[PDB]
Amino acid sequence: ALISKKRKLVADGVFYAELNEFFTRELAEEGYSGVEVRVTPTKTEVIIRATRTQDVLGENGRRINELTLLVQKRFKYAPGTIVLYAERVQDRGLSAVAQAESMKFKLLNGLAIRRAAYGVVRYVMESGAKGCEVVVSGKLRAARAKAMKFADGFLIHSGQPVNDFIDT
Amino acid sequence: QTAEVTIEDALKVVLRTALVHDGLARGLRESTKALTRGEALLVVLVSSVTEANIIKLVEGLANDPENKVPLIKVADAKQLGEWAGLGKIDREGNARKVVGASVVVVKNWGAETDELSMIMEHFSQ
Amino acid sequence: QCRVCSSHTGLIRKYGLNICRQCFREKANDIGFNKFR
Amino acid sequence: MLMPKEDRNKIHQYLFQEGVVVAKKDFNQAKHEEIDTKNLYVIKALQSLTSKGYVKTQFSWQYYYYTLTEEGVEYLREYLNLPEHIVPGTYIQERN
Amino acid sequence: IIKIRITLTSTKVKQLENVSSNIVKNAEQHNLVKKGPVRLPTKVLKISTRKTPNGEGSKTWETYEMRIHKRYIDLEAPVQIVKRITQITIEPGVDVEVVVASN
Amino acid sequence: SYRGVDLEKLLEMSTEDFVKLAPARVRRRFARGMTSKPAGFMKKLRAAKLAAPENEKPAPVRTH
RNA sequence: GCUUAAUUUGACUCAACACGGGGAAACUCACCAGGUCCAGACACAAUAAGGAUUGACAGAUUGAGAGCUCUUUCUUGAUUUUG
Repeated sequence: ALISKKRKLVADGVFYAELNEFFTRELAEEGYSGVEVRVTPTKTEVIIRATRTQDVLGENGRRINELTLLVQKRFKYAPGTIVLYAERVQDRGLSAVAQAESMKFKLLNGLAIRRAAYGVVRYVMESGAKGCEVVVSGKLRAARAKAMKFADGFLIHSGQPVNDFIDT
Repeated sequence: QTAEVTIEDALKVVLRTALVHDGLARGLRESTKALTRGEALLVVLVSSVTEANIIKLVEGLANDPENKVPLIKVADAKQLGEWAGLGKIDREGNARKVVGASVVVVKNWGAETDELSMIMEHFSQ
Repeated sequence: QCRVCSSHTGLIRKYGLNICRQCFREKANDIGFNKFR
Repeated sequence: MLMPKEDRNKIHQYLFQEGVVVAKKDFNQAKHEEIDTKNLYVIKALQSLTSKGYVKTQFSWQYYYYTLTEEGVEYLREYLNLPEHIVPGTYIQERN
Repeated sequence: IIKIRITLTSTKVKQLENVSSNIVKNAEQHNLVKKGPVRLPTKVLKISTRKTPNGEGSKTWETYEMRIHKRYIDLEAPVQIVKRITQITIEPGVDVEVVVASN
Repeated sequence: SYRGVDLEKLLEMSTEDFVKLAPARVRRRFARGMTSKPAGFMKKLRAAKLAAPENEKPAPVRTH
């Protein structure tokens, strides 16, 4: 009550903009890139989407109601109604939002960066892409800020397609 | 009041369980006349002291103690030297055994929860 | 507050969000602001 | 940084069914529910506790996070000298 | 059996004409009294901020935007008719409210 | 002699009409706040005052 | 530029100079000549009760803001002050 009108449509975005950080900063494997908040009556259902729900389920609740005990206690939210419904997040190169997470990690565990680079490309440009875009500009064992690069395609941006093709 | 020789080795734990807790009083300037304000409550002493200055003032009421709080009366001078929290320090390998304290006033629960109820069958045998 | 990126000044006190504006350009997407004109 | 040890209930106790420490980068107000500091105590005390492991720290716009793991059975089960099946962290609640 | 009023103030205009259609759909399959979805003037938010992290360079700025649309319907029905249908028209990003103001 | 008054009105007139013969800011800065710890010079001004011959030194305390 | 008890500095052709969102006092604090208290993960150690400290002064002290001084009853209790 005593609720400001337009602020509730902007405060939730701030709430949106910070919950995603742990799905960056805590996990690496399953691909849970895109978060999705579905608010039903009196319950906030952010859908847990994990390809391997054993970090979260485990011994019947490894991190089902373990991750919630931070975040629901972080926002002074009520317990129980912090529903985190489990699902599977989508495919690795064969999705749209995962192409962030597809290449968030796929530079090597210690060999040459070209053989890192030329691996990532041949998968999805034939199997479900004509545009993706990663970032590399770094050195090779000297005192130079050299900039070698690659990408795979021209994109689709023709106007308002900057603002539905850019995403979380 | 009497004691035992077997179960008391499992009862060298009342003074021993005081190690870091910042409420401890191992002294002479507070651990001897600890029955005055009411906040000063009890004294856990032993009558085998080498200095009979202040204890013999309180020995007149120690064996007939107050009936509201424990006043543990033992005989051997070991727990004041070993089982006071500092004599035998519970360490593995590196263990600099300092000497035990003076008379030490203890009032803590924890490991002494049930052992305040097991001292009924101690002062009669 | 000083939030993050070498800023305690130029805060956006409007609309009750309180972000340092150096660290607004990279967060203005997922809030749901977008430029059009 | 002093560790004043006056009260274990306001040091480490009732997190056995919580397992989490939410906090804040703060500075001097000395009152916080659901956690063991007032506003400074467990913050500088987890600094020792992190350095024996068993709590993991994110920052995430200045809210300190902590959670327990396997190397926590060695203090809580014995400092509060309680048996098993009532303490634990991997089973923190009736369901988790 | 009381005159009610529903509001919905969302920000995905494609996902507000599906909801406002199925609101007037199941009411008219039960044929209640109603008045059409009145569409209010929308609200835009904007903030001008210059485009450099440091300060060294030429000067013109940005302009960011966010659009809020809001429309509302008045209605009257028996309560058993309405208390079920307001729970099957959920969709993410969308807000629903019920007002039974009968002063 | 502000209002043509006696300029030897030293102990006879209190602090209250001291404000009455004065301009507007201290005519507001009089009930501006009942200071206690910033009223700590006056508790220490009397700690060393008038216990001297003609022409003295007070007890100054580090303030803001 | 001068000046200074310091005038905290970044940036000098268009592409530096009403700009670093730099409209003002104590927030900012980056600076100047006073004041502070906080410096410990483990592994080292000793006074660890016959004493460090926890004394916070405990108020007149104490000259100069609660004070860092003991004149003492200590929550004393090896936390940690400590080395």
